[PDB]
Amino acid sequence: ASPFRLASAGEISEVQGILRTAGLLGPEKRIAYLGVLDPARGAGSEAEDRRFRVFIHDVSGARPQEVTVSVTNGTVISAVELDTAATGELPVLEEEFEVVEQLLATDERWLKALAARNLDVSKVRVAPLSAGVFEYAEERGRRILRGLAFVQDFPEDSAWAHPVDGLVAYVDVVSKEVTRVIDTGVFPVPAEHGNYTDPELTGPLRTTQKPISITQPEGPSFTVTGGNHIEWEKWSLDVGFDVREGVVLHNIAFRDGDRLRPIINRASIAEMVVPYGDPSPIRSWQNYFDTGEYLVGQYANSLELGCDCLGDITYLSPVISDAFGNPREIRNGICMHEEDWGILAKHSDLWSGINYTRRNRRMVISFFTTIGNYDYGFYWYLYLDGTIEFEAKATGVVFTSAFPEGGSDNISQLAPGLGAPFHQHIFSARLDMAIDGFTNRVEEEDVVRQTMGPGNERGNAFSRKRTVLTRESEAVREADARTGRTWIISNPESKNRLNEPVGYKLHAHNQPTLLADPGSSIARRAAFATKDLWVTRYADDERYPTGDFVNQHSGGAGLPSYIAQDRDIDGQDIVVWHTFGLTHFPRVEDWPIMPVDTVGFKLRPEGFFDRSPVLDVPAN
Amino acid sequence: ASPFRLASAGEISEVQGILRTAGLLGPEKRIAYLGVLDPARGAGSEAEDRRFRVFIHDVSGARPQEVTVSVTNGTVISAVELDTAATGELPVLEEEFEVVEQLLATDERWLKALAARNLDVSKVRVAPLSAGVFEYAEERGRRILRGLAFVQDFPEDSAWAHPVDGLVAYVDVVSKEVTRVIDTGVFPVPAEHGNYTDPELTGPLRTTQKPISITQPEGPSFTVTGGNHIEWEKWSLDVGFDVREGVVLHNIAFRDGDRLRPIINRASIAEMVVPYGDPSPIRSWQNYFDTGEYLVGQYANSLELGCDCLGDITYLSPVISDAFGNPREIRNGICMHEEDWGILAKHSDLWSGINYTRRNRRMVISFFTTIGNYDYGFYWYLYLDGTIEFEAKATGVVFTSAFPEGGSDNISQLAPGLGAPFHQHIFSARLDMAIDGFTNRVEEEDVVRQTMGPGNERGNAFSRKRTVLTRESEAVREADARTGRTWIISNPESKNRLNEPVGYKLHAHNQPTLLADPGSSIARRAAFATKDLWVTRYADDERYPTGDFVNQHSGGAGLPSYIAQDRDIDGQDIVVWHTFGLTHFPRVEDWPIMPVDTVGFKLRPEGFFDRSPVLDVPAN
Ligand SMILES: [Cu+2]
Ligand SMILES: [Cu+2]
Ligand code: NA
Ligand code: NA
Ligand SMILES: [Xe]
Ligand SMILES: [Xe]
Ligand SMILES: [Xe]
Ligand SMILES: [Xe]
Ligand SMILES: [Xe]
Ligand SMILES: [Xe]
Ligand SMILES: [Xe]
Ligand SMILES: [Xe]
Ligand SMILES: [Xe]
Ligand SMILES: [Xe]
Ligand SMILES: [Xe]
Ligand SMILES: [Xe]
Ligand SMILES: [Xe]
Ligand SMILES: [Xe]
Repeated sequence: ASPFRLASAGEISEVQGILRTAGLLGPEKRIAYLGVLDPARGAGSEAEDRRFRVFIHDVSGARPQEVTVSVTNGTVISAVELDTAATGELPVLEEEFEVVEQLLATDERWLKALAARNLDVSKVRVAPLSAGVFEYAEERGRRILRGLAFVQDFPEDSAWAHPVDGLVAYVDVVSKEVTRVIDTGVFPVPAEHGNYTDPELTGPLRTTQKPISITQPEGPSFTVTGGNHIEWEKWSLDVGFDVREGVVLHNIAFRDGDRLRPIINRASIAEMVVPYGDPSPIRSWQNYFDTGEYLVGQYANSLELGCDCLGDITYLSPVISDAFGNPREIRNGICMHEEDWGILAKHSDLWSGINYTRRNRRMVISFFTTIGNYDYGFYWYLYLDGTIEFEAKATGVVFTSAFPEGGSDNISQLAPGLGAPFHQHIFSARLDMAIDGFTNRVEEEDVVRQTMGPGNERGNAFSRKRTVLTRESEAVREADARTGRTWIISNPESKNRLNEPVGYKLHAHNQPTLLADPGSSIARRAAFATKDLWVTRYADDERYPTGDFVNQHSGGAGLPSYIAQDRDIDGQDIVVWHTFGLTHFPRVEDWPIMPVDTVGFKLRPEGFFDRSPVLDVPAN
Repeated sequence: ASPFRLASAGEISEVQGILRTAGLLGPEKRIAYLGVLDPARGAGSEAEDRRFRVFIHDVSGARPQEVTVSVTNGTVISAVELDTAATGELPVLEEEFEVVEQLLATDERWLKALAARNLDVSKVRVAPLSAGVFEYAEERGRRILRGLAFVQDFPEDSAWAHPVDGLVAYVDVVSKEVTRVIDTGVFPVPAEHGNYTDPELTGPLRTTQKPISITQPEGPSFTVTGGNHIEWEKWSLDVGFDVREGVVLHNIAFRDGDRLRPIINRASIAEMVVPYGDPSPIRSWQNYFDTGEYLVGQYANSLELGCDCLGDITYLSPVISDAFGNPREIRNGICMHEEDWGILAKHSDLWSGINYTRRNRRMVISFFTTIGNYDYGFYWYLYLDGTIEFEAKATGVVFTSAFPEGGSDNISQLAPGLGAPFHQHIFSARLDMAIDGFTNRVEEEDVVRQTMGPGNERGNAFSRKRTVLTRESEAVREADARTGRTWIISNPESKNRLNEPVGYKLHAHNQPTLLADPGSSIARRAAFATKDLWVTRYADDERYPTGDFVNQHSGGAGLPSYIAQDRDIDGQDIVVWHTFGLTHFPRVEDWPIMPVDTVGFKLRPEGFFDRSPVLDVPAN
């Protein structure tokens, strides 16, 4: 009954049937994206209309379509032909991944390059990589992937150990033609294997780890109703899943006494980009928008119990469309569990004689995805004390190259002859705020140092200042760790018992933002990544910081275009877009498989409550 | 047999006996500090000499002494009379805490102040607070505490809810005289109670939290031998305890194949300061050096199982001296346990067909202390992957004041009429480094942006730079979060298999440092707190960033004096001192008892190992 419920297999089959009936899904058509649309603002009192958005590709070369379907009513709402040279190519199809290697295997230029390096074509894997937009005019309006080669010595070998540097190829995956093969010269293909399950490399496995058993004999403290509505320790929300964004949180609210108080209307990772910092022409075009180009949700892992998620786990198994419109379940794709989180509050008071200790917990909602060599975990946390946090966990196998004789300013050495190009992993969290409702504003808060003098004779005073961001033109902000800069989202019409507007404070990690030159292609396509915080006025069609079609799409869409409207954001329905990322100079310890590294952000209540919200937590 | 073993009750009793026999511990003498000294550099092949350092106070007004005793040989090594006006007062004695209230209760000025506010003297608690060094010339050479008043309505009432603003008193705790009583005017004493165990305030306790059971059916994976030597998942160290610093880690090393490789020789929190930012004369002198003035180890809590430390816990019960030299055990004062830490490494490879997941764990060594209203947890973590981390957890009850009519730039409102002055909690971690041995150096590493142009035509390149800190004069460094600044400690004579010096990288949180005006008393006494990183050449007498005697001691000692020596630190025995802290603008959610907030730092291996050190971790 909830309009925020997960898409069911039946709904996807029905979208398929509606499209077929309407003449929009014949044998040459493929679904490159399909997702449920969120309900419009208002229309809660109105009857429900489940609508799905679909991007339809055509393998015969005809123009793709953007389509909206009402599965409730069995109708096509809208259908429009896309001009991809203008608005962008559709996301990469899973079926196109294999096409790069297959086509290159019978290309005379590719074969000549491999023969020069004494490499057997049957052993050469080709990573199918997004192309971006550079100086190649013939690529405009065409679906291109670029291929980098890695040798696989045998079926179970890790090809990443054996990059073939000095070689790159470009392929049109629709017309099935190799457009270009660039060979800048032979590099030695690194010879050491990177097989992290081979006993020769691991040595004898440790026998020293005794078991840790985490159980809940009475079950978990959270409830799941309507498939995806969670209630836990005063929190409530709906766990959505989208093939592009992955896990999406809807209607995050907190029950304070009798009142259900909204905090965040929608929380998602709306984009992530991995720009590479190696100026070699073999990789200088390399920027993976895993969300926008590849769709991270579609590659979500099935998570095994006791391995990926430990404890008393409740799973969701979201359904997505395959390329033909048939439903496909991602079995155990979302993990949900609560875990202990150390001490919540503690005081031993001399005067009263009262000793007091309470323990903390957090609700965890997560998924893990695999994009080629990369594996990312996306974790949302809700804490007893009102804190909301996101954490990304990056692991997998690092993307490799040759390590140049005489070293490199842009590549790390991992093993003899084996390099790892420098890169970043940068995320954009889109937080459609609803602090006590939709009438919100954002202030930038800095610490203020004070000069010793009149009114401050001992030179000890310090303070802070808040600046309201009143319009979108002044709401593109950078970090300032030195001055403890944070951003507070408040509701100017909702006051706490001390007559102060209720609010939440966003605490960033203040990691470096996009490092590329501001005149680069990537600085334009990932403009969002150049600044730490953006605030926009809510609009239903402003979904991603990079726009709807990122693949082979220049600047022109996304956040810079949204804020040009210069809309009022002082006590309005607003959206915060926070950029945060890891800058990775790979270390030898990252090879042959990388230990997890993390980045994230959190929001803490700031006069939202009238006192601590965890006074009613019981002892022990 | 280990020279790093915890002090035993017998050793402390023996120090007492040696001092007594030597004529240094008569009836008027009190021990203000006692701790074991670490073994000297070298002397490992030599027979052991357990030496203790003692600060002896005299209640009759005679000059205190600094004494070194050999408990092994039953001798006094050295004994010197201290001139406290020059070198500093001894740490506050626990017995002096109560003296402030007791003396004030019969003082006519104090009684007049309380009568003006209609407060019953029997209900007025006085916080005994360190005095610092300000403009009062008669305090020089005298042991002074300052008192701030809080009303306790009944025995179990939280006095912190009822601050008596506009009033402060100064007391000589040796001569037992009230030197000054300052009354700047009456403020309303806030009336609401802050009793967080009163059902009227908590409401009905939650019944929604189902149990979480964490057990280890085969016991823990770590071993404890010789009382305090820990071995866990290739790590080894000795867990010390000092009454000043609290838990100290010695000989942190990692067993890589057959070789035990040192990483850190000694790790401690060598100081912590809590400066207040309220310019009111009632509190503008307020700066608590909890480590240096109060001795945090001495107030370590006894930690209850299932409440303070959850899981399979192994406790240490460190012994300290009381004021007369008798041993006193802090029962269950140190917690040791291992815990699961999510995914360690994960990759699902298309080409090889191999799916791989490993789980992480960390060893946790912790204690919790209480200083008046404040409670701090100190946590050290060792991870499977070689990462070392420290985390401080701050909780307790916030220090309160009146909230001024018409607001304040330096105080937050918590409840009607109730204020919380702005302040910081700033820590100094002293890391006596031993990366593969004692020959170490530090480099500052910054990200380097590159300009689009020749050699970087697409404007994607980025790099980094390292600057060796060669001498102490150039080793006082600040954070730069924007450029991803870190510091690498390496051994220039120990190379990994890729011919690069082995190293560890320190990752700071880049929180603001000391905010006080540089000309203030606190900026001089806590000079260490004004900069993020210091590197010194190791010396046995350079123990604390504030020197040996912090109480009522001006600038002149500590880190600024150490680095003036301008010693070679490029491939030498060096010590890193990292400043890190929380800047606290109290929120309503902090009242009436504050949810934990955290700050810390970590160090990660940086080409220390020849490949990932966790390839031998078993599945599941
Ligand atoms: Cu990376
Ligand atoms: Cu604080
Ligand atoms: Na909003
Ligand atoms: Na050292
Ligand atoms: Xe079109
Ligand atoms: Xe929840
Ligand atoms: Xe879907
Ligand atoms: Xe579909
Ligand atoms: Xe791949
Ligand atoms: Xe969550
Ligand atoms: Xe990450
Ligand atoms: Xe003296
Ligand atoms: Xe350990
Ligand atoms: Xe001790
Ligand atoms: Xe003693
Ligand atoms: Xe106290
Ligand atoms: Xe530890
Ligand atoms: Xe803290």
